[PDB]
Parts: sequence; structure tokens; C-alpha cells
Amino acid sequence: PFEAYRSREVAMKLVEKIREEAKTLDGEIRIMHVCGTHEDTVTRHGIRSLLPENVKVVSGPGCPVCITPVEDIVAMQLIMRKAREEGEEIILTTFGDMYKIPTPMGSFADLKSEGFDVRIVYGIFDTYRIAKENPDKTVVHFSPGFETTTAPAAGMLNVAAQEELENFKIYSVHRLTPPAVEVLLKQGTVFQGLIAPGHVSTIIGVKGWEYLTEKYGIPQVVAGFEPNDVLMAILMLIRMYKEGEARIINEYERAVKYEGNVVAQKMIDKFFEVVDAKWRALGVFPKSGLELRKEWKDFEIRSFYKVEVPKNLPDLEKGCRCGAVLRGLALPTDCPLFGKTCTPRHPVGPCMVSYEGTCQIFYKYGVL
Amino acid sequence: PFEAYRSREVAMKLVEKIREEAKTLDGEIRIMHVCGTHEDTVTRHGIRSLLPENVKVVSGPGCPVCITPVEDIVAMQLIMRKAREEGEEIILTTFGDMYKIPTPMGSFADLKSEGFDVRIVYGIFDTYRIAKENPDKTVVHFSPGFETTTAPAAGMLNVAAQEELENFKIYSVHRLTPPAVEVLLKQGTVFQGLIAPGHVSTIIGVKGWEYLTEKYGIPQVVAGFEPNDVLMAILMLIRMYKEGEARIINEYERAVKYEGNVVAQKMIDKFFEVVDAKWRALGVFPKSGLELRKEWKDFEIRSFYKVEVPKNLPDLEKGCRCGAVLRGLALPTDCPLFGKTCTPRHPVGPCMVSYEGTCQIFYKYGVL
Amino acid sequence: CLAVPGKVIEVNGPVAVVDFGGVKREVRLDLMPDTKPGDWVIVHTGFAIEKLD
Amino acid sequence: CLAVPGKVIEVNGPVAVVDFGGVKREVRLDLMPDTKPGDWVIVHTGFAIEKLD
Amino acid sequence: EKIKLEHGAGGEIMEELLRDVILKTLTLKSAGGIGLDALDDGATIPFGDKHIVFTIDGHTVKPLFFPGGDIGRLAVSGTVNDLAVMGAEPIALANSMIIGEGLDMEVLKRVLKSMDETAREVPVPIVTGDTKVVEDKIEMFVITAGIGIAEHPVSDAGAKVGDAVLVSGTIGDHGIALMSHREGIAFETELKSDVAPIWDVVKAVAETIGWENIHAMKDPTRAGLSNALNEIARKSNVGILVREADIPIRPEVRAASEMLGISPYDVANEGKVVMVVAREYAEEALEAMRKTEKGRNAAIIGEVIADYRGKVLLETGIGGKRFMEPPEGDPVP
Amino acid sequence: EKIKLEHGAGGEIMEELLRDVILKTLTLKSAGGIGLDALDDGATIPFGDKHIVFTIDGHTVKPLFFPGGDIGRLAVSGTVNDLAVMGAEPIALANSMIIGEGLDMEVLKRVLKSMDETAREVPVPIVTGDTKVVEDKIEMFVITAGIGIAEHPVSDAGAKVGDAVLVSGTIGDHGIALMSHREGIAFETELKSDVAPIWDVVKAVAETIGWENIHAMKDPTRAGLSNALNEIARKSNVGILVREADIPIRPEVRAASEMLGISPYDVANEGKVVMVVAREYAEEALEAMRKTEKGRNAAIIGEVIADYRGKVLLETGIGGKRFMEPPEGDPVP
Ligand code: SF4
Ligand code: SF4
Ligand SMILES: [Mg+2]
Ligand SMILES: [Mg+2]
Ligand SMILES: [Mg+2]
Ligand SMILES: [Mg+2]
Ligand SMILES: [Mg+2]
Ligand SMILES: [Mg+2]
Repeated sequence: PFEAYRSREVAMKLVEKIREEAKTLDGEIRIMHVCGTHEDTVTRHGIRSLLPENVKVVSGPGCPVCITPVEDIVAMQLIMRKAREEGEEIILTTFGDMYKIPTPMGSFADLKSEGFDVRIVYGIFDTYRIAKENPDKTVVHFSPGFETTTAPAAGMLNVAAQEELENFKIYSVHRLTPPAVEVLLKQGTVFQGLIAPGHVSTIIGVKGWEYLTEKYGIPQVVAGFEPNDVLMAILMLIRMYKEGEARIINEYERAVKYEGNVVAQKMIDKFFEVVDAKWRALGVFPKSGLELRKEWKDFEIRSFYKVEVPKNLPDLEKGCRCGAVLRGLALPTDCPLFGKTCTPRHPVGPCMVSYEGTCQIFYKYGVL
Repeated sequence: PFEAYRSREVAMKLVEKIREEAKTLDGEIRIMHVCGTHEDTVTRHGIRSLLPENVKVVSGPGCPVCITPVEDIVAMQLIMRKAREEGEEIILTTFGDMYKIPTPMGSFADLKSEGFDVRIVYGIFDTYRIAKENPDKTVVHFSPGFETTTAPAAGMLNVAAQEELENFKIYSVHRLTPPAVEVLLKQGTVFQGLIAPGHVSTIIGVKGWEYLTEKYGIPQVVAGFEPNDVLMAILMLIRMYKEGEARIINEYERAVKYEGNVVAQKMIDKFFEVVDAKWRALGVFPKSGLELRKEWKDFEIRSFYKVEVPKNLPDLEKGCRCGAVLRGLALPTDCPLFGKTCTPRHPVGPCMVSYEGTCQIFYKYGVL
Repeated sequence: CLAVPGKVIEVNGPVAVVDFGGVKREVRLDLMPDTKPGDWVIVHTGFAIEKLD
Repeated sequence: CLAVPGKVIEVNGPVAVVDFGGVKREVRLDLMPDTKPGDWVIVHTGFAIEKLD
Repeated sequence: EKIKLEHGAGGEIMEELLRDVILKTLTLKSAGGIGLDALDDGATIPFGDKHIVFTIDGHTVKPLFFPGGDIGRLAVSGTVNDLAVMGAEPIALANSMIIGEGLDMEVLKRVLKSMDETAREVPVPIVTGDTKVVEDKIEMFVITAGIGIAEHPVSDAGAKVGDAVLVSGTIGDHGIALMSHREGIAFETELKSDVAPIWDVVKAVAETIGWENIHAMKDPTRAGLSNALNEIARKSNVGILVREADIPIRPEVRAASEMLGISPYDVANEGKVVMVVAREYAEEALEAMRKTEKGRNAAIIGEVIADYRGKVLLETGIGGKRFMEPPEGDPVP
Repeated sequence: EKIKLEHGAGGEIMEELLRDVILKTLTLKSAGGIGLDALDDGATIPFGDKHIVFTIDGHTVKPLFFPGGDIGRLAVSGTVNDLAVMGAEPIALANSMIIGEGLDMEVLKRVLKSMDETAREVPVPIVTGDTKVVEDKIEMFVITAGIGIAEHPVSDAGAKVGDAVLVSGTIGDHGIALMSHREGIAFETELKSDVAPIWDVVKAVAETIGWENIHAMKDPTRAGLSNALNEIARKSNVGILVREADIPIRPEVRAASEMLGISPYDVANEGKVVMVVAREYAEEALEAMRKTEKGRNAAIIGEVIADYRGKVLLETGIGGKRFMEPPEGDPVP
């Protein structure tokens, strides 16, 4: 069952071809991926220890929970309080990692601590099920996530309107991957090759990433997450660099369609609108976020409450270098807090809290 | 410090005089005391094992918690519920033993179980203190007890009116000792001598018990509670029986005044009115109870609520012989449940629950 | 009616500090106004009911 | 985005029973209507997002 | 059927649970000597010309700190004492702790400090341990197991008719003090616990009259003196006469017990040992005990008799006679 | 400063508590052999031509019953295994139980039944015990202490360069099953715990290659395999190379761990033993293990190396290299 994609022989071969190609390479080639799941593949399998000194793999901002603005997390919290006072208790669902994400004003966990009803769920369906089991209350799901996660949200919003659920709301903090890559391009982040996130591609297909190679000539390679997927993509990128080629190779063709997945596309489009959005520790990226259209404003928990989120909320604790880690400009180990005051159990920054955070992945796997 | 009253020599002497007097006695002399504390003295010190086969000591209904009617306990409970529904939560205080007293509808403990605020206290003052610490709530003390306990209640009712406390109420279930003795006389309970309860005497004095010797010629002896107090009183009674004497000897003169204690007397009289009252497992005794006068009806929790207590509530569980134990006509060991299904930890009847209950005292002390 | 005797060691209005052999407790004197330090009283439910002679 | 693949063993409307090597879980097919038993899908947060070819 | 607070109060009800469930469900209960069925202070295991004494004890005292001691001093004191009443010298301790999520690190440190101070007094080392943390709001539970070597093991069934019964000190200090601390009852001289290891007390007597003359022992902990005596009588099938006037009791203890309405005979002691000795050695044992710092208040309280086998007869102060009933469990004042 | 759930999760954080408080506050920690400081599976006490192994373990697993076993089978399995990895044969068990007021008498009986069935499998008797009851809503806590006799004790510091590393069975069955049971994850064939005593497995190897060739052992319980290995490496000051492709893992375990997002290397095992053996005896040990009912799935996963002393190096399936980091404590899927 796809064993080849995990095959040691297949890997030892790819590693050799890669090595061969780099021996005759000048300078240094830097490949960047933008999906924590890929960073997990790379780090979990020790792929970096198999690469030639002149070939580097850097992790971009491929972690939706990490980049969620603290202003939005605080807002959601200010609304929980704003309801407890209006006598309207709310049931808040969030992902396990997001649940513990820090902000200068506390996490959703510190909230639970204050007696609020915050619940960890694994998907939007869980939230849906909670909205039907608790009719006497309003259930809201702080919804972050890239396209791959936006779709299941849009899909659930279709099954919510038909049923006419009224206690099914969500705080949208969805983000788009492609725009983030283009902002990183215009800002100097160095890399001659891209490893596009397989599953985000499954949704927007190969077509969604083309607009980048055409406008910047950067070779891209949609890849899966098995170890040989990443090794194949590295080889395929090294060669397009050496040959001067600048196109997109769909190495994850077994799961990705050129057009992608139309159902989800429209499903998302029917409910979400692209807008300018802030990325925690990164800045405000143009047309990089998704918010509910005026027609479905009834599903946005912010359409039922107006809170004043204090200004100048710092994005990170002093000493945290998660912003640079997210840009592929810094390694977790470059950080002084890494593995000291900052660990998965007692995290200082968001990169260590998230399951797809680069810092957590490095810590969890003992990078060498 | 009164060591003589506990002196072994003093006792060995009294035991001898008693023995001497009984050797020349015909038939059998039966002395009855009506105070659980005396039964505790007798049983704790093994006095019965020191008495001549023709001299018996029986315990009368000297246990206020035992004789408290189940109708009153149920009522108090029906009022706790009647308030939880009227949105008025009440703070109920009770003595530790009364707290666990059974009724066909549960104890105050089963109530606490249902989330009600029932609190164990050691005296009425505790209740007073709770009424001032909890102004936002009504504090009521289920108040049972003989004169000795009625006084501290009356005294606290004086300090309550002056202060003008409004959340200081009590359910009166106070009882009088003398009347109970006279009812037992008219009903055949056999005994040629009485050992009047020292502390109840301290309140009503020697004068309070005279009306009994004059109307029935029964010799009485107000006694303390040290072992030699009871041994002295037994001797003093055996002799008044043999000599045909019929008077009252105040063996507890060191703590009792002929007139008694006027302060308490008026203190009680100022608030309580003698009325007919029921004695659990004994029947309705005339002018044997005390209820608040119409002027202080504001202190009786029953003046703020009207509950319908179901009729025909059985006084005791099937098999329980606490009624006969209370009459001095039965010993705890005569009971089949005693030490079997009925113990202080899992009591079937009230005589085993109470601290002054004859059954508990027999169990606790391993009678032989 | 445990009725344990104690030696009054402090009187302060309707309140007194009674000593029961190395154990002190506060007692109401409402039913024994004349109470004064040095006295021995019988205490029932936190109240003094009589003095020992 | 754990993205573990499983073999669909039962389809019942927008719900399916996916088998992840001896471990079954129910999955929404809203984004993969064409799904049918025997198929292999990628599951993200309880939803099927694609079929493996 | 539900487990009640009394099923673990060391009295009659707990004995019911042990007889109706524990001993009844377990079938393998011996390693060559005194086993689970004996319900002794510990078990023995023949190992050469010697015997290894094995014992374990759970501690859940609340509050963790109280006048005279703490759950830490108690954990060490209890296990060492259980080994000692078996006639064994403490060799090593095993310490298991189940801590509640949120406990103050300073509390754990303070408890550990006391355990250590207590351990060095024996002396006995804590060679192994375990640490668990639960979300349950429990603060802390200390379970201590201990192994000891006894040349001549002593059991609860060694009592012989004519033997004398001794106690190493005043009865009821731990249990009452902890109770008086609950109800807020104050003092002239604070009433403290007696929790403390008493191996030296046992050793002293044996080193004075020989192990062959120490026919039985037991630290009267849960359920107190009465319980410990009732246990010896039953297992030795002998009768036990105790003279109430010879039982050492502090004035503070008498006073507080009265107000609390509980006999000091039914409450736990954490620094005492009951010893049944050969009639012609009672005085030497008593004096050997009096010569120790923890045995200054020792006293011969009675003798083993042939009548009333399995029961404990009490001769009251005034000369009366009654049984000293083993409590049903935890007192309630 | 407060005690956190991780301070008792068996990982790095707990090691901090032990190093910053427990071992730091206790001063008397040895009885002539391996002591508290060694933090070994148990302690040893020289006693003649032999050594007494002493160990204690607290169990607070929830729920009390789970696929494959219960807190009762676990209590017995854990103590016997800790004695076994020391190279000691189980002699006796001491059982302490802290029961929550209100537990169903049938639950206690069922747990006792399992403890007994498990005990007879060794076989090992439960010679002494203790029973406490608390009002705290805790259900039940089982603390088991055990003593054993080892002719040649084995410690975590015996690993030598060139030695082979073996495991008696699949890794992650207990921890994952209990997790999958929490999230309600169902199965084709129910994923069960592996909780079980494995003295016979250790005995078999020793009885095949001799105790002199078993250089180190450890039951990889809390924090799992990685933790147990990291402990051996540190205390033996050697390096440990493990080949991910040789680590036995059930398909159900892989699948569930993935969905749970937790490595089966960091979760507790209750029926396995890690054994470091002399390079020229690895195959006989492996086969001696394979010949047992609980060791059918044994496998040589690696070797002791001289480089990366105190660390555990993992050679991934594709040939990559990374460290097998000891978890911080309890996993969170
Ligand atoms: S380790 Fe922590 S603190 Fe350093 S960047 Fe990564 S999360 Fe920020
Ligand atoms: S023992 Fe129980 S049941 Fe028998 S009379 Fe005395 S209380 Fe009633
Ligand atoms: Mg003991
Ligand atoms: Mg003990
Ligand atoms: Mg003994
Ligand atoms: Mg171990
Ligand atoms: Mg262990
Ligand atoms: Mg070991």
C-alpha cells in the first residue's frame, strides 16, 4: 500500500541521485516548504542528515495555528466574557493546540480555567454535533486553518444552512497559502525551489500554484508526505534549478488533480471571501485571509457581539524568534529559549505550541 | 477536684453498704433514671456488675433526640424543600446525632445529600453566629432537648430580640422531663425509686420534682454524674424504700439549688409555653412540651411556612423496640436487631443513633 | 449533656474562658451572670448553667 | 493535517466508515461525493478530501 | 453494595470487608511464614537462620501538617513501628507518593524534610520509591513499605495466660490532638501528636529480657488501644484484663476526649507499642521501657487471662467490670 | 511553585522534580547496594551470597478497567516486572489500596479477582496489605511493593559497547490501546493492553545464556521505550543505536498512534522488557525469548555504541539519522 513511497531502497537511490547532482553544484540551493506536515516528514525521517552540505530545506509559514493573530484570539475571549455578562453562556470549540496558544492576555485554556465552557475538538463536525446536543446554548468554533481545513468548514456550513441551525457559529481566521509565499518572495526570503503542500494542493490543485511560477519563475513541486515524496521533490527541484527550468511538477498526482477539487472550491467560495489578513509575527498580507460573506454574516460570532480589543498587543514574548522561524530564516535551535524556558509542555511562543509548529517538531524529534 | 466522687475506696464502701441493705431485702427494688448521661455513668463504670441481684437500675426516656417526633423532623424537611422552591435557600443547623436520626422519609443527612445546606453545631450559639455571618440567608436550628438545653435556647432568644435578628429562627421540639415521669407512672412502668437527672434539676431545681413525690409518694434523688453520685443515690433510694420514706434528696447539692436557676426559668418562660406534645414511640404526653408564645412566633420557622406532613408515619422500623427501651421495660440486648442490623454506624432505631440513646450506650460500652 | 466542669479564668461580659484541665473554650454566661474568675461551672452546649460549690 | 489514508468500507450518504489499518472511524464525504466502498481516501479532520489513484 | 468510609477505619466494619472480600478473593497469601491471613502488623519470610519481615502502609492523614508531626513523619514512623512490633530491625524503606495536581512545591519539600529527619532517627534508609501525580484534588498520599530482619519474629497470637500487658506511653495523644485541631480547640500547653518511630523502645526491652520473653506486640494505630488488644486476644484465643486506672492518659487527652465524646481507647496512637511479656519479666520490661526517651510513661495495664477468651475485660476505676469493645471504626466527635 | 501533572509522567519533567526536590531532600538512600540515587527499577540489599531486591509502585490508571487488563492485573504485573528486570525472582507482594468512598463493592471484588489470577501466573503470593478509604472521588489507587531474590543483580548501568539491544515484544500496545479507548476509536480486532508479568521471559533468557551475559534491563513503562533506552544510555554512559525498522509495532498501534499524533515509542508498555545482552549471545536470547508465550514477538532493535554517550540515536527506516528524544512526560493526543 504505497510501500514504495516509504521504501528504504527507493530512498537510498533518490539520496544518491540528489548527492550526485549536488557534487557538481555551485554555491548553495535552498528549498522551502510551507507545510508543517512536510517539516514533520523531513524531521521525523532524518532527511536533512541525508542531504549534501550545499542543499538546504527550510520550513516556511506552513502552520495555521502559529500565524493566527493574537488580536483574534483575544477578541474571541472578550466575546466569551461579553456573553457571560449578557447572561448568554457560550460553548467554544477549538483545536487542541490552538487551545493552549499564548497571547499577552492568556490562552483559551486560561479561559476554561475561569469556569468558561471551552472544548477541544478534532474537526468542525464535532462542533456541529455539539450545536445539536446543546440547543439551549450557542456553540462557536474558533476556526483557523489553511484551505485544507477551510473546506471541511465550508462543507459543514452548507449542511448547517439547509438544516437552518442558529446556534452554529464560527470565528473565521482561515488563511491562504499561495499569498503568503508571494509576500515572502517580495521580502527577500532566500530559496531557489519550492515544495508545495500536498494537501492544500489537493484542494486548490496544481492550478492554484501556477500564478507564482509565472510571475517569479520559481520552480514548484506539489509533493505528498511520505519520506520518498519529499526526497523525490528535492531531486526534481535541484534539477529544475540546474537546468534553468521553471515549472510546476505534480509529484503528488496520486492525490492531486490539476484543477484540484471543484466541490470544495465552490463550497468555500459560496461562504468565504478573500480579504487582507494579519499573520502573527509576520505582518499584514494582502488578500491572504478568508471571512464570511455579508450573506452568511449570521454564522460569524462577531456579528452578534462587538468587543474592543486593546491595541499594541505584542505578537510574541521577548526573546521569541518564531517570526524568523516561520520565514525559513531561522532554525528553532538558533533561539535561546528553545528547549530551555520553551518546550511543548511549557511553551513561550506559538511555534512550539502547534502540532505543525517548526519548534515543536524540532523539539519532539531531537534534531541533530 | 471532686476526686472523691470518682474515688475507688468511696465506691467500694457505697457498694458494700448497698450490698448489705439488699441482703435483707424482699422481692426486688427497681430504680429508674431519666437521663442518658446517667445511663452513660452507670454503663461506662460497670456499676450494674456491682449491684446485688435484687437491685436493678433501668433507663427511662432520658434522651431528647430519641423522643423527637418523626412528624416534626419530616416537617422541618418539607420546609427546606418548600423554600428551595420559593427561591429562599435556608441554612439548617442541628446536633450531630439528630442529624442522622432516621424517619420513614429520611434523615437530615439524606437531605444534605440532596444538596441542601444542613450544618452540624454543638450549641445554639453556633447557630447564632451563622445567622450573622450569613445575612443573605435564613438560618434555622431544629431545636430539641430537655430543660438543660431549652435554657441556652431561651437565653439566645433574648440576645436575638435585643439585636433584632430576623434570620434567626428555630423549630421548637423542646420537652419537659417531669411530665414524662408522671405519664410513665400512670401507665404501670415498675420502679420503687427515682434518680432525677442532675442537670435538668440544676435548671428546675429540687422544687421542680417535688410535685411527683407528693402526688405518688415516690422517693427521688437528684444526683450528679460521677460514678459515686449514682452509687450514693442508689443507696439513698434503697433506704427510703426500706424505711418507707418518700421524699426528695438533693445528692447533687453542689450544683443544684432548691429553687433551681430562676434566670433560666424566666428566660425560658419569657419565650416558651408548655403544651401537649408527642414523644416518638411513646405517645402524646399532656403538658410535656414547649412551643414559642404568640408574641415570639416570628422566631418559629413554622410561622413562615405551612407544610402538609403525610399522616400515619410509623414511629419506628419493624423490629425496633426502642419504645420499650425508653420506658425502662426493655434492654437493648432484648432487641433482635441490636448489634446486628442495628449499630451506631448503621442504626435502625433512634435509641442507637443518639449520644444519650440507651442502645448506643450499651453498644458502645459492651454490656455484660 | 456531656456536662464537663471547668475553671473560669476570664470573664468579659456574657463571655468567659473556661479551662477544662489544659483545654480552654469560650462560654456564654447568660444563665450565670454572677460568674467570676476562679469559679467552677458546668458547661452545657457552650453555656454556663451553674457554679460548683 | 495528519492526513492518514484509509480504505472506505461503507458509504451511507455523506458518511463513510474508513479503515486505517485495523482502526475504523466515520468520515464525512461532503467533499468527495463520488466516494464508494473499496476506495482509498485522505482524511483531514474527519472529512474525505480526495481519493488515491 | 458500596464501600463506606468505615470499611477503611480499622475497626469491625473494615474487618468485615477484609473477611467478606479481600482475604476471601485472594487465594495465594503466604511466603513461608506469617501471611495475609494472619492480618498481623506485617508478614514474615523464612530466610536462613533469620526471617525477613515485610510490611506496607498507606497514609492519608489530613491535614498533612498537625501539632507534633506530619504525613511525612507518620509515613516513616508507621512502617518502622510495624516492623518493630514483629520483632524486626528496620533495614530499608520504599516510598510511594501520589501527589495532587497543584500542590505547593514547598509542601512536598517540607514533607520530604520530615521523612528524612525521621528516617535518620531510626536509622533506616529509603532505598527506592515512586511518584504519581493526579488531577484529583487530594493533596498527597504517602504509601510506605518496609523490610526488616527478625531473629525471633513476634506475632499477635503469642499471648499466654498469666502474661502481663504493657504500653510504652500515654494513650490517645495522636488521635485526640488531631481532632482537637479540627474543632479549633485551643490549649495552655498545645496538645501534640506522639507520632514517632519506637524501634528503640522494643529493642531496649528485648535487649533486657530477651526476645523469648516478648510473647506479643502491636502498635495501636487505627481504632486505638482497644482494637489492638481485642486483636491480640482473638488471635491468641486468650482473655485480656485491663485496669482502667493503670492506663496512662494525659489530662489534656481526657479533657478533650470528654468534650469530643470519644474514648481515647478507640483513637489511633502513632508513637506507642503494646507488649505482652512473660509475667516474671514485666517489671524489667517496664523499667527498660521507662529508661527510654519514648517510653518514660510506660505502664503495666493488665494481664492475660483464661476466661473471656477472645474478649477484652476492663476493670473500671471504681472497681466495676465491662468489656472494652473494639470500635466500629473512625470516631465521630 | 506548583506540582504539575507532568512532574509524575515519568519523563524529563518528573526527572527534574526528582533531581530538584526528592533526591535532593532525602539524605539516607542506601542499604548496601543499588539505592534511591540510582533510580533503578528497584533497590538491592546484599544479604549473604544473595541480594534482596526491593521495589514499590503506585498505580492510578483510569479507567480501572480497560481492554486487555485492569488496575489489578497492572499492580501485580508492574511490581513483578520491576523485580525481574533487576534479575530477581519474585518472593512476595505487599498490597496497599486507597479506595474512594462510594466505590461499588463489585469493582473491588473484580479488581481483587484479577490481582489473584495475575499473582498465580508468576507465581507470587501477596503476604501483607493495607486498606484506606477516602471521601475524595478517586475510585481506587493500588500501591504494590515487592521483594525478590537475585543471585546476580542487573542494573541500568551495565550496558557495554558492542552489546545488542532487545525488546520482548511489540512496542506501544498498552499506552495506545488505553488512549484509543478514551477517544472511542473502535476496531476490527480490538486493540488490547499487554499488561502482564514477564518474569518467565527474563528467566528463560538467563536460563539460556546465563545472568553474566544480561548486562542491563528495564521495563519500558511510563514514557515508554525511548525513555527506558535513554535511561540505560545515561547511566551506562554509553550510546545507543536503534533501527526503527527492527522495532516491533502492531499495525493497529501504528495507525492509532498516527491519528493520535503520538509516537508509540513514548507511551507506556506493561508487558515488555528491554534487555541489553552480550553481542555473542543476542541470537540465543532472542530465540530463548521467541520460545516464550509473552516473547513471541521479540526482536533485536540495536546495539550499544561508543559515540553519542548518554543519548539514543535512531536510524530511520529510509536510512536517515536522528535522536530518539526522551519524552517530557504524558502524551497528549
Ligand atoms: S522555541 Fe519558543 S520561544 Fe524560540 S521561537 Fe520557537 S516558540 Fe518562539
Ligand atoms: S437496637 Fe436499634 S433497633 Fe433495637 S431498639 Fe435499640 S435502636 Fe431500636
Ligand atoms: Mg500495625
Ligand atoms: Mg500500621
Ligand atoms: Mg504483632
Ligand atoms: Mg521499572
Ligand atoms: Mg515501574
Ligand atoms: Mg534495571
